[PDB]
Amino acid sequence: HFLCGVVEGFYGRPWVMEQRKELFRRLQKWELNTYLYAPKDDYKHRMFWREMYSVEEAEQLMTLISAAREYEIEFIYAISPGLDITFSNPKEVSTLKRKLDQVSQFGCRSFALLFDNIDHNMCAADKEVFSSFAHAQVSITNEIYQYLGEPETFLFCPTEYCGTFCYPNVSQSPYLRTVGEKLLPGIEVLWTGPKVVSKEIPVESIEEVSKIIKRAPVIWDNIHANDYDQKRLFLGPYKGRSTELIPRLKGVLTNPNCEFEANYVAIHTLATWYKYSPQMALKLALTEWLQEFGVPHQYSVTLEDLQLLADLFYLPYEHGPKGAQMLREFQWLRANSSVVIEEWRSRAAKFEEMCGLVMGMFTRLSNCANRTILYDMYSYVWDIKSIMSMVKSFVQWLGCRSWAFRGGLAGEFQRLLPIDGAND
Amino acid sequence: HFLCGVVEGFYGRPWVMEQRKELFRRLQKWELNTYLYAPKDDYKHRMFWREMYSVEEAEQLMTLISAAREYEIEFIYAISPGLDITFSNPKEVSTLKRKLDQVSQFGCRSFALLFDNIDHNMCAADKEVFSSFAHAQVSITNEIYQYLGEPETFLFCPTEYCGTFCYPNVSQSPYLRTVGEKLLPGIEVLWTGPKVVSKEIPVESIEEVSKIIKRAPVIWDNIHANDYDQKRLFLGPYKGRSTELIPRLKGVLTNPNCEFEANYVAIHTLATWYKSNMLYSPQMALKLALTEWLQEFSVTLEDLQLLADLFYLPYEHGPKGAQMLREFQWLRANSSVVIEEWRSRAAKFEEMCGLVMGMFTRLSNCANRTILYDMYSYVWDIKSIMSMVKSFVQWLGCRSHSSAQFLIGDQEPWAFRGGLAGEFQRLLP
Amino acid sequence: WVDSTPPPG
Amino acid sequence: WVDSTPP
Ligand SMILES: *[C@@H]1O[C@H](CO)[C@@H](O)[C@H](O)[C@H]1NC(C)=O
Ligand SMILES: *[C@@H]1O[C@H](CO)[C@@H](O)[C@H](O)[C@H]1NC(C)=O
Repeated sequence: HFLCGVVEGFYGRPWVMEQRKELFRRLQKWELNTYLYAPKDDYKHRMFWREMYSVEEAEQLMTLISAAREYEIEFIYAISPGLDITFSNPKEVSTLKRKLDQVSQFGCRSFALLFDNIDHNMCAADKEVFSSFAHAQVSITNEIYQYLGEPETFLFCPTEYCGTFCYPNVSQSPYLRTVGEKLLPGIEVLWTGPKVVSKEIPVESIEEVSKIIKRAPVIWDNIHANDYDQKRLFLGPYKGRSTELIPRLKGVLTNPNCEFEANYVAIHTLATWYKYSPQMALKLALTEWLQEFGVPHQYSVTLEDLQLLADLFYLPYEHGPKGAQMLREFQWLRANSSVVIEEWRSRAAKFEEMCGLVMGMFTRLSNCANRTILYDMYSYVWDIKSIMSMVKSFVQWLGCRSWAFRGGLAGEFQRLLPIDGAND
Repeated sequence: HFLCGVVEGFYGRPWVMEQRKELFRRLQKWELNTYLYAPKDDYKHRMFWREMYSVEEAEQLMTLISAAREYEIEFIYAISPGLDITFSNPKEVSTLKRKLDQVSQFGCRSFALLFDNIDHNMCAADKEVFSSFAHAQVSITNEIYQYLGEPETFLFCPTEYCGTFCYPNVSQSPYLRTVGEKLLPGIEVLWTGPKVVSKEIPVESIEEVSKIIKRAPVIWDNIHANDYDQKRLFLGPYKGRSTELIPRLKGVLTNPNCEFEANYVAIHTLATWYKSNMLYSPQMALKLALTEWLQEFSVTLEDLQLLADLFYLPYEHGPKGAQMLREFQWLRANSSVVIEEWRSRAAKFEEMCGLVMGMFTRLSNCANRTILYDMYSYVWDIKSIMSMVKSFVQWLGCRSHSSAQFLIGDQEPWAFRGGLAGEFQRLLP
Repeated sequence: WVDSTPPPG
Repeated sequence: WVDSTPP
């Protein structure tokens, strides 16, 4: 069965129980079917992977896993032991068995071992027992998989998990050769595409990686991930992945924005893709998203607002049409300001009205009854409304006859990189 | 009685009930005495201020008000009706009385009307009735104050709440003049100083405002507020307010960072300043705060000092932060010499960067997950940027043997920071 | 002149 | 490793 759904796979504050149960409802509603639990900074997933859940945590995980079953979402429990595990120490193995057994007792039936974002260099004792980093990973992964009863879903995330991490390249990687040869056939391999955040995942690159791992991979897709840049958020449509990938893949799990409610579009358009025009799927997602934004019921937000908001916070490699238009208009006004024709005045006035629509979108979103939606997006919307307000004032200034610490220390250092804005 | 404590008065995600209870515990423990409830985006405080608390909300608030009384903190309940109230309409005045009576039934005995950050004009109806905005505001405020039996603590936040918002200036404004003359003497007035975020609040600025409002103000201090800039966080000491203001003020209420756990230093140092003069050293108050905060968190004191210096004050970097910037500015201005001075200054700068990275990874591994999550995005952001600056200093040192560009070929998106927002920002001078 | 944000000085 | 970039 093709796995399609969400990995909670990012750095930062993980989602809480209520957000996760809401996720499972949305996944079921849109006919997705999988959740992979892998939050980088949920303590006992990674930094303290050895440590067993407390009684209170066990209760919560069990309730979470029961909610997944109740909504017909497959729950996959991941663990990330690669930072400090001695693979040849049988006590390390037993610890990993016992942690997973504990999660089995919570009702979990599917699992993953993740080895992303760790060093290629094994300790002395492991170098004794294993001929390569990949033999070490593969034999612990095979042993765990057999120990758990060959669960129908078991995932493996390679250290070489995209094209640019593959040494010396994908088709000739000794690491991936061993994975392809030794990893038992019932274990799926995760892959992010040509890069960590893939702009495109071409059919040919999937044909390439599949040949070496000797199976069709499950995509861990970071297209909507935003943990890597405080100022970014991605509300544009799933894009750059052809539907002709589907018969070439074992699944697609999207690792989306850290802010839970910001992920309506990312997950709705993946569902559309699964069930393709990105602009058509964007329009369907925003039309349905609108229904979440009503004002509260009192006893004493438009579609065009959402289109502008998505265009201002679109995709890691493209801005939405309205965002690109405003930026080109501002560039021009600025480049032609020494002039102050009726042209510059006409266009400055039209641009000021565009800035006004940004500020109106913020004001109406602040009237929204679903307060978690406003709070999840708040700092992005406040930021773009503050900048636009400053930009509109600056355009006024350039036309009148007649913030020094913005972004703090980080902002200062960044402005000192002579490369700053290279990609603008 | 001097009011000293915290106002939850920022824009964005409000604190939740257990954070608020913990805050009272902190305020008590450090001998502060006051909490003003005013979160801009708690929808029944402002956006829908006419609305009564529901049964479930009323239980939560009643519980919260009991917790304050249990920790000996005075709970001031604020409301912000100015976006859309018709000041002269009978039904508006009673809706406001009705809202405030409900809260009084929860146990609350102190109240505030806030008129900050609204349009300075009136609808046609209020224009028939009142001669000015100030008259409309003061009339509704006096009437509410009387209606509630003249509570021991009642606050008014003016529309002209700092120097910058006075028209045409502080000493001659007709708005503040009306406030000073007509606002009943038992009503206190909130003031943020010369600016919204005041670098300093000079005694003569406060005398000057005092003569016009005809009373000592309560300071609404925005020194540690961080709702107005996504990337900024303030962990430096309370500073720029002489202890000689204490005799000249009715109180100081600090509006601190949105992220609850980030306010250990903000509130602890305010408490030190207060207790010093019920003089004060900012650097010694900061030392005491960070020492005590360390016990909540492996993370070292020196980790906390560097973290505070990186995320210090609105108009000032701390020592270790200002020093890294100076070196980087030097390394970059003298990179053409690539001589023994540059190389050894480079290797030190790279080691300083390593201390940022070590501070990040030790925080990431600490046991107090609650503090980590509140700080996470600030700490990730500074570690990522310092890692790029470090690799840039390396690249400049490598120019004696390489003519390659700093970025070679296709990049992950985080090589170019800020998205569309950052592109607009870079087009501003 | 709302949202705690005056125009630039 | 502190993010998805080789040190
Ligand atoms: C690498 O980077 C993504 C985006 O920053 C992060 O969320 C993810 O946890 C990391 N691992 C993988 C397999 O992407
Ligand atoms: C404007 O300034 C602060 C800082 O942005 C904001 O938190 C507060 O709500 C506003 N009002 C006052 C009185 O500071």
